Amino acid sequence: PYANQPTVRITELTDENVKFIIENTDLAVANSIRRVFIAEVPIIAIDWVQIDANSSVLHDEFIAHRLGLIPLTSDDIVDKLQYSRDCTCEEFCPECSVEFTLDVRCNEDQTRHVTSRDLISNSPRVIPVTSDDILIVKLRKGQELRLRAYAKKGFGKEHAKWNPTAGVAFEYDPDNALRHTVYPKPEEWPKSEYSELDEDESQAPYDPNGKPERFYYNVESCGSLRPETIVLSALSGLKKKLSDLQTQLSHEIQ
Amino acid sequence: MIYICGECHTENEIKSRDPIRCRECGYRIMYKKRTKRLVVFDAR
Amino acid sequence: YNGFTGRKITSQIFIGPTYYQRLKHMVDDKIHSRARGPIQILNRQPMEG
Amino acid sequence: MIIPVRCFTCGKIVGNKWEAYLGLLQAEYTEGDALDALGLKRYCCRRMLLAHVDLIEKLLNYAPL
Amino acid sequence: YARPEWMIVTVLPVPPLSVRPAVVMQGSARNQDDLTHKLADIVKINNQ
RNA sequence: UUUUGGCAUAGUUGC
Ligand SMILES: [Zn+2]
Ligand SMILES: [Zn+2]
Ligand SMILES: [Zn+2]
Repeated sequence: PYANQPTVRITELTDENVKFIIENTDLAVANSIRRVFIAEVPIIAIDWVQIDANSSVLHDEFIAHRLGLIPLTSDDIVDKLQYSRDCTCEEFCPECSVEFTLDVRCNEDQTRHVTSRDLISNSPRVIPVTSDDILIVKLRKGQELRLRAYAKKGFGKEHAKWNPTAGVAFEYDPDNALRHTVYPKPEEWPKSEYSELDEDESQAPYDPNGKPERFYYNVESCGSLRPETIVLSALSGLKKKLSDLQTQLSHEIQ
Repeated sequence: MIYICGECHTENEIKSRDPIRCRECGYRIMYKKRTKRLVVFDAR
Repeated sequence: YNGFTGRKITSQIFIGPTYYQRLKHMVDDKIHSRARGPIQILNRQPMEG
Repeated sequence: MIIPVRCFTCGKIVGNKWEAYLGLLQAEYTEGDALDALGLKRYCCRRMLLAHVDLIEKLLNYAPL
Repeated sequence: YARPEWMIVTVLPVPPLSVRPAVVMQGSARNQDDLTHKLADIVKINNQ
């Protein structure tokens, strides 16, 4: 009537992704962790844009929407930030937001690429990830783009720009020993990269007592967070959600 | 009000009484200048 | 894999890229409702304003 | 119009790869080789660069105002 | 009602304005109805 | 201090 004793084995760790394996766990917990990776890890992304002057071929909403998807290095600064609506400031402050300013005037006879390099933050710890660089817009001669922006804490459930992951590969039972999926012709199906079957075999023998365990993860970071940090913040956030629900339930019972 | 000529980009002032025409090209298409009221977008 | 439970789906889904087109008929141009509005001048019945 | 910042499906950054992609095509890469050189494995990401049309270049021919 | 005597038009009814409304335009340009035009023709001919 | 509006021809399009 109690918790499992889950175990971790990291099979690969780079700056782009972490690949690991969780054993001795329910499928629901593993899927919830996989889901929290996408929807509930808070990062910093541009969410307030004031355009002082735009002469580009792209209208203002296009530029703002593109700026929102710029990923920002939010490794440690995100934890000490607060959500803006929770912050008591007069709408903005260094404790709930990070200011950006962009001012690019193409006064030359060559197409000026306005990239992420031109985004200038008021905080050195929160820069564009590429700072090759993400192209915001291209400008002709005599075209100015001048705006300020603010980037705030949020998570991917609200909007996909706060999604830190760039694809979360998730798997379990690579040889289909549980027959949670039924191949009409198992011969035709290529082996998973985690399969332990020899090539003369196409499918592990059926396991009547099996249960899903040994879930294989490959979490790729878009760049806002290191993948280690993505997984750790995900587990911390899910634990925080469960503890808050525990507090509310204790209040409701009392 | 300031209008921008549609052929030679010259910002020129025009009253609400005179016919519109570029004062250094003679062109007959003018565009209003962008508003100076603050415009704010969420980046969503 | 089922997005909610994370379980494998029993059947194997046909999936791949395909060219799709967003037709001009958005809902926001087709939604309307009438209640006590501008009737006709001759027929005293509701009219398309 | 212009290259999207993110792949629509997986959300991988693909906006900083258009210029490099074109550069690799000027290096006489096959388009598969160029996409591999840029580290785009999932065909969701490969679809982005492989099917993008950079119409903004055509739009910068017209005069500014 | 409906004596045959009354089938021949001796006096013609004039509909009210609610049947032939004069729609106002572009300020005070009163556009008349086709019925009003036919009645204008009929009253001119009957005056003659 | 609380407004109101062209119509009736043709075309195109949706189920
Ligand atoms: Zn604040
Ligand atoms: Zn002119
Ligand atoms: Zn992708």
